[PDB]
Amino acid sequence: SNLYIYDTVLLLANAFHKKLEDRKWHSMASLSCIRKNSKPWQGGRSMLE
Amino acid sequence: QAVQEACELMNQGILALVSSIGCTSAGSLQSLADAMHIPHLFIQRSTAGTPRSGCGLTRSNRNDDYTLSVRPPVYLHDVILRVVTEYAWQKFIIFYDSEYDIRGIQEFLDKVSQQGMDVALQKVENNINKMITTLFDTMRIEELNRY
Amino acid sequence: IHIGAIFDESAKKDDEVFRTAVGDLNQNEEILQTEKITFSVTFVDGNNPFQAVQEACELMNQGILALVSSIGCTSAGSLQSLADAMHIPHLFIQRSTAGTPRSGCGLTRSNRNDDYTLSVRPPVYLHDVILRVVTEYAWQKFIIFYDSEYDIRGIQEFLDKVSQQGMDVALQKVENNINKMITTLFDTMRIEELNRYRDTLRRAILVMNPATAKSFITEVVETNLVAFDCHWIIINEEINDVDVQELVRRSIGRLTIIRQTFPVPQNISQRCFRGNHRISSTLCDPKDPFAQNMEISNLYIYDTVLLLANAFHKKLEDRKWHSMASLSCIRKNSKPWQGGRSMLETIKKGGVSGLTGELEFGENGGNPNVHFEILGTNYGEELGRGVRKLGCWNPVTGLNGSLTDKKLENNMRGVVLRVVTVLEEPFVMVSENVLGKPKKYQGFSIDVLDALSNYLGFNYEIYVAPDHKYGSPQEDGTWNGLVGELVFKRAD
Repeated sequence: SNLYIYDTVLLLANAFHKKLEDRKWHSMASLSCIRKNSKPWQGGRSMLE
Repeated sequence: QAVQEACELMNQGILALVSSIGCTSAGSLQSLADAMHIPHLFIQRSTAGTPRSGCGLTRSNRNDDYTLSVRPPVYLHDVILRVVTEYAWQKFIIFYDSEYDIRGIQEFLDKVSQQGMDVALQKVENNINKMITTLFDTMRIEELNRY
Repeated sequence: IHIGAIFDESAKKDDEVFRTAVGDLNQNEEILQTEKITFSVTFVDGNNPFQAVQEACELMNQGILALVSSIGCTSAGSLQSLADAMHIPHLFIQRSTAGTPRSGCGLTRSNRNDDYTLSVRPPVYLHDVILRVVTEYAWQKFIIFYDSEYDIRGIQEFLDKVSQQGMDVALQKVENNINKMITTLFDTMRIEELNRYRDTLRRAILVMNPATAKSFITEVVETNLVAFDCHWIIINEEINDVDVQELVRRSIGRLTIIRQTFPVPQNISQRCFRGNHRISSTLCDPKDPFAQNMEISNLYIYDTVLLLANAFHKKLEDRKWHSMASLSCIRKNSKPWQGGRSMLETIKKGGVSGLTGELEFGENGGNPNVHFEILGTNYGEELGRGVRKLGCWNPVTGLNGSLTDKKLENNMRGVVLRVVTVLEEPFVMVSENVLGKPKKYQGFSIDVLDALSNYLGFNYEIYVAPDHKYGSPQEDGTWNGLVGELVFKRAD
């Protein structure tokens, strides 16, 4: 698990670098639960992809 | 609580969510990500180092899975099948610890079924001394030699 | 009074029966006379734990005395870990795909706190039924078939104890498309492997939902994998008499079926009433067309609403009654309500005779009153596809009855047989007489007759033939002596 953790952080760092290189960069989103703020977000599916 | 902490991390604001957690919470965090659409990088763990079986939980089939499974899917069933076939076995027993999630053996057993072997399965009780020494009072000599 | 209820969008029968139970209790003449039981309309995807928790939290915001759900294990465990924080009681009606056998959810829920979810259905005991059946049949080798929806962690302890018996097993998955599966296996198995498989199927156990059992048996028949040279077992909790009869219709060879049973009043007319309560006949009369099509979740739902109403009434009798609380979730101000813990205690230490019998909870909140019923085919010239009950199983004593009594024998015990005899030394001699009739006999034939009677238990009365001959008949075709007394069936 330590190895998969390390590679997860390395992958997230590479994905953020790729998003910068793609000029896709955006500020961090925020959301809340069991409240009328909970809504779908296409930027989340874009970040997933 | 795990879902509450994920919701609090989303309240702090995050690009993506990571976890290294048991399936019991991982499925709830997945069902959260199904609504919040935040990526959920999931690492599975197991108790006492028992072998790892994919969660296989009753998560929804209607919605896209925002989970990314960092650890790879199970291949152990075909590794066992390959070893058992190259050794050309015909009778065997599976012993597992008290924590192993046996459900991952299903496809192995399905492929041994096509070979027609004789199979057995048994939990190892951690009081192995009592478990085995009770056989002196609860097994015939025939049964103990079959064991 | 407000009861929280959550149902899967596809299990609407659960809601319709919940509303029927609520109606029966609102129309009860004595229970909670001052109150109306009410609910908020709710349906969810049972595989959405977070939505299920959000709807349960909206129910606790609008206010409820307890939460009822029929939902998937991941959602049930999420409502459970919600209740761990809210202390509102939860009752979980476990359901599974098409009725696949009910293994426990097996979630690792934290041991650090009391459990605020009650399991109305009993702990896992199926495995010891299978073990005790194999212990009756002494199967040195057999094969197990289980559907793609089952969770083998139940039968785990059956396989463990079979291993402690040192017996051999085989196992196979049954997929959601049995025709594609079996035809692929036929197309991929070698002829020797196919012989190994068709021989191995001669001793087998089926652990699957009834519709999948029917489909697998049908495909096995149409593919002609085996003949009537096989003997098979089925085990489940949910198997109605109609599915039992259809499995006897479709099965080939001898079949065994294992099913749940309830310690309900044996007299059918008494099953619809409980004290002064009257249950809707559609839900309690075993001859009602709908009652014969109830899913057992309907029974546990109705019993849950009856249990909750009786726990509320007990709380009123104890004068512990308190107003309905309102709460909120996933907020740093969130806190439990101790009145919810008191309600959980009053339900767990409460109980009713429901449609499923005497309902109560053990230390871990599991129903202790587990019971099962075991059936088998009884073929014969008189019946064809005959059926009988072989016994009952319980964890206190194991199997009650037997699987290996073969069949009902014409045991001659208590019959009296008139014996005609002829005297000849040492075969038969008379030894006492009273009032003109022979009273006692001796001789080797008397030893033979005692050697029979001392096991078959029949009594005999012996009389002497009229002219002692073993002779030829009269020219008219009549018979005499020792023969004629039998030809006309005068003696037995």
